[PDB]
Amino acid sequence: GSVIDPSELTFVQEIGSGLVHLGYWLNKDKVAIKTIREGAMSEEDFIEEAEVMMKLSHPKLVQLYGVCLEQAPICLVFEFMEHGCLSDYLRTQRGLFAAETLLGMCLDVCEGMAYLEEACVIHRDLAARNCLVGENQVIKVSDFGMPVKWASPEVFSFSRYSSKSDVWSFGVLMWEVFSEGKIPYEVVEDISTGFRLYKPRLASTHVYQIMNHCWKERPEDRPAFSRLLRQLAEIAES
Ligand SMILES: CCC(O)(CC)c1ccc2cc(-c3[nH]nc4cc(C(F)F)sc34)[nH]c2c1
Repeated sequence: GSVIDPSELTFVQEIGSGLVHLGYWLNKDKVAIKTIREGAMSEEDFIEEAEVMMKLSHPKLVQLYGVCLEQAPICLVFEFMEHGCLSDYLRTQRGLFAAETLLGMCLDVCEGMAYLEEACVIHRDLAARNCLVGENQVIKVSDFGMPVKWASPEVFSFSRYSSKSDVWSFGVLMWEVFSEGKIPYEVVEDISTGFRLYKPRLASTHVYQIMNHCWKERPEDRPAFSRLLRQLAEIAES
């Protein structure tokens, strides 16, 4: 449920393009209001996505205040994340990141993903653009209630979605983080021969090794998010 009346929302500024607006709920809480795009996706699927997210509680997954149903265009009322999407934040702050901070960002995403994996929730669109940056550079996974660059071989050829296909996307997300927001890469068939993604300068041999483990051809050969989490934590300690 969590239905919010339109009169309770104050629209301040468009911050993303459906559209994302910086706003206020009850003239108190700073919120990110996501208004539906009239063309893409139905009103019903947009609300169902929010209903799924409101029942998934983890410190590394974005939270919602509620939904605005009354009039078109309908909107989702999210908590406001101070530094916006991860993809943009990595590019704007490029050259100012230490390798330890970039690994910490990957650990944050992996934590949220391990929770979703255990809850049997498949993201389907895991990328740096679908992750948010809050205070103290904390990363939260967004749009988890629902390309080829982030798609695994079984996804771009047979549409076989699983937590192991999300693991492949996480490997590409890891590349985006360590390359500081670089755009990855008929991208399918290029990956079929053996073309991965070049090793980023800030990523160590041990970090790139984990990325390759996410990029195994067979989904059963890729490690689960629960295993990846402890593998990433081992590198940070040593
Ligand atoms: C980069 C900082 C800023 O330019 C400040 C206005 C910015 C830009 C875009 C966003 C998007 C958010 C945001 N917070 N929470 C959500 C949820 C979103 C999704 F679920 F629609 S986008 C978003 N904060 C921002 C902050």
